[PDB]
Amino acid sequence: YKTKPTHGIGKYKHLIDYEYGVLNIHLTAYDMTLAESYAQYVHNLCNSLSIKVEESYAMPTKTILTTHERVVQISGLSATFAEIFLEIIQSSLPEGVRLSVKEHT
Amino acid sequence: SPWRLLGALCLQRPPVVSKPLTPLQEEMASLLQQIEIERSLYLAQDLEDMWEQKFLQFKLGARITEADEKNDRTSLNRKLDRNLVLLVREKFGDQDVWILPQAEWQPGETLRGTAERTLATLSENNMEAKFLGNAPCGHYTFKFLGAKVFFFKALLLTGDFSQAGNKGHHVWVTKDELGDYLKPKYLAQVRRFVSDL
Amino acid sequence: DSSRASLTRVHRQAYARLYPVLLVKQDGSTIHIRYREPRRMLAMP
Amino acid sequence: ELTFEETERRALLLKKWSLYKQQERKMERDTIRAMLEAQQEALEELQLESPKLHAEAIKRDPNLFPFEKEGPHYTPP
Amino acid sequence: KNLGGKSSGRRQGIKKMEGHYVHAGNIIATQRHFRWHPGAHVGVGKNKCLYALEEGIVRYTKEVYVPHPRNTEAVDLITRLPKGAVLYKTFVHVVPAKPEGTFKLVAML
RNA sequence: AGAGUGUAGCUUAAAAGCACCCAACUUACACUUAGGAGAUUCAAUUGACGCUCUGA
Ligand SMILES: [Mg+2]
Repeated sequence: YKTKPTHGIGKYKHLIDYEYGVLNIHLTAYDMTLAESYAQYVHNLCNSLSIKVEESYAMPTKTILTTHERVVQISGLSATFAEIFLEIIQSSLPEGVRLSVKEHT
Repeated sequence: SPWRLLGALCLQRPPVVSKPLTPLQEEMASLLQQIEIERSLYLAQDLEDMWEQKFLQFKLGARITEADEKNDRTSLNRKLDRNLVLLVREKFGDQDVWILPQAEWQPGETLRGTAERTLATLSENNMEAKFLGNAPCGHYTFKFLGAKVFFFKALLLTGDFSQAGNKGHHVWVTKDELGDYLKPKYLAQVRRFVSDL
Repeated sequence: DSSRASLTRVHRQAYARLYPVLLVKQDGSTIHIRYREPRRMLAMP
Repeated sequence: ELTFEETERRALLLKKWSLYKQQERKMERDTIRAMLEAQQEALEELQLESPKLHAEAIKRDPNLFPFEKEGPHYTPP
Repeated sequence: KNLGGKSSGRRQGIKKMEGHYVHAGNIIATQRHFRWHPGAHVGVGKNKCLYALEEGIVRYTKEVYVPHPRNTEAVDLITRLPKGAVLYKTFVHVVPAKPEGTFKLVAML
């Protein structure tokens, strides 16, 4: 009740420095298997390090054999944190994979 | 107080060759293969023979060009399966220690400029390096008059390391030779921020 | 650590046999690729 | 069809891979924490010894937007 | 241009406040939405009205809200709630007064 | 040389709970189901084996 000390006990809706922008990591790989595995690993690293990941979609395949494409969206980095993130990405690239740090549009 | 301004860079050459698979990983390779055939969904002999002979005629480049040298520490291709770090001997007026390539910086030059200068100051080459951020990777202070050394980080994209037989003592260390070459605690802890992997 | 996720597989259900064919694009860099009908060696002219 | 012995071997394979990649992730996280804390203590020392350089230490290089770097291979050029 | 809006008040709300003796079947509170949630010995009608399932004293309390796992909207709200957060709702209980019955000597066989 | 000292990553937990990982469902994450390893440094509250800091 409004006048009682327990007023607002049940309210819940309120419960629901240089930084990068939107970062797109593009993974075009000869192998659907390797692309998917790299996407899983990078997503696991992101959610372990508390990185806001928005989308993990894929581009349509292009024929000219085929190369499978994946995308990882990232937002929110720190000075040291970005450095560690991309150096780990560089050091943990399994085999013949194409990274990217491009942005939206 | 009088302070000796000094920076330095722990250059990183990434492994051009991926690490070989362990026997454990090969057993998992066999398991994944057999499950793949189990879970798959549906003159060939002449084609198979032609393709296997096409494979046999061409010899694959050796993944390890290291077993043959055993002494080419100065060579950029000392190791391939693991990352490499530059390490050049230096001789001071009062000290003689195998020290990571250092350089002197001034308040008029920022740390990124100091690192860019050091990229070629001691190598006198056309190496191409890339920086990730102004954030350093290691700090070590040793006094005799204060002093400090900031080990920054950068990665080699490509390198035209001309005149490899330089008068210096540039050695590439992956993980193990770090302790052998750098005894004092202020220099043997570089592995903490060097990617051991 | 360039092998932690190299030992991974397709997680779908409809597909054919895939094999580790070595591929070279233009300069002599052989790479395993999951390719049908084992060639064991590929080169783009 | 399959057999009891190979099923047991597969189970032990899963066990040993669990242990192996557990150690892998543990060492990866150890390196993460070690070099992260090294970087933060380096930034703290930079702030202490240079009040005008930490301001530009946090700035980010604008050349990383078209980042490019290829992965490992087997037969180098 | 503005038509309607002539509906009268529903006369809804609490019919039995705390400390009121309530007999079985009595309506405790009528509500349009779930203002007061049913507590012990309090049943809900089709129209969300709370009625006493036992004869006793009405008590209003604040209790943690744990919706049924099949209540998809509430489960989604919980899934979006930050860790450490606990929802609370006002519950109406009927503390039974009389016992279920007594054992009486009926025949001295 | 001196100080803080001390349960697997965290615990004013006393051999536990959170953590954590792969397998399947997911493009992917998440959820869920199946599994996985884990510690009270050593001797009698005390001393000495390992880590951090203060110096050379
Ligand atoms: Mg009205």
